[PDB]
Amino acid sequence: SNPYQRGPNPTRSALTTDGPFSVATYSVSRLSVSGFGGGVIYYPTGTTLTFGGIAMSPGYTADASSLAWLGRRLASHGFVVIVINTNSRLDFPDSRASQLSAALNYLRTSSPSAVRARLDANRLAVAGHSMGGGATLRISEQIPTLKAGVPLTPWHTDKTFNTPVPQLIVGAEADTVAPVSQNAIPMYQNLPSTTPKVYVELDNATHTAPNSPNAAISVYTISWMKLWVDNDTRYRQFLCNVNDPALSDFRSNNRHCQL
Repeated sequence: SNPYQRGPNPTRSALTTDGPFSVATYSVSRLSVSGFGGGVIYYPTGTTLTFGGIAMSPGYTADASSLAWLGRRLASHGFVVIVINTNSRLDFPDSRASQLSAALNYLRTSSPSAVRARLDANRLAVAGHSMGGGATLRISEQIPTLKAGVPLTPWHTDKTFNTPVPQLIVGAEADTVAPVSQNAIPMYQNLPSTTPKVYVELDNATHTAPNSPNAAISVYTISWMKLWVDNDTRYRQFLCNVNDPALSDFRSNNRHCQL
């Protein structure tokens, strides 16, 4: 009934580890692409199905490896994830959003044949960490056709983003690089009230929480991406009536919890 439904029925523990799909990677060379500095694509193997695309941006001075695990994680649960390298490690959120748009264009038009065989170009989303999360919000403004957006401990001088693209903002309670009361929380509060939006706050986490395998980040990112890129209602259960002990705060306009 749902053509985009992938994988078995999800349980929460199954979302804290790699999914049913085997993952292959492709190394997008820095000089083989214009508009961004290459990166790594993670895509399912041993399957003839098609999956939505995700473009991921690391943060200031960081590179794609800082999100490698995550680029793998979503991939094993049924996605084509391209975690980008930027032209400069000192690029700022708007440049990173431009490079994310470039990476999505590459994924749709110039990716290898094996990647292109697994990609549904009509279902795309974006994720990022810090200045990459701010870029996530900015591109959600620029490309309103995106299915979802997941900014992880986002950072941006601008706190207001007018986007209809559903956003799941992860903030780290103890973050001193991008404090939540200055970034994640104001960004959630300034998102349009019609846009479906979730704010999860990882209890006692610091700014580098998304740079290694994290149970809560994995669960909520997979849930958001499944709910919006795959229209997969089976994951609504993890995003509604939440009592997660790893979280120090959960906010939502609860527009995703309805039928």
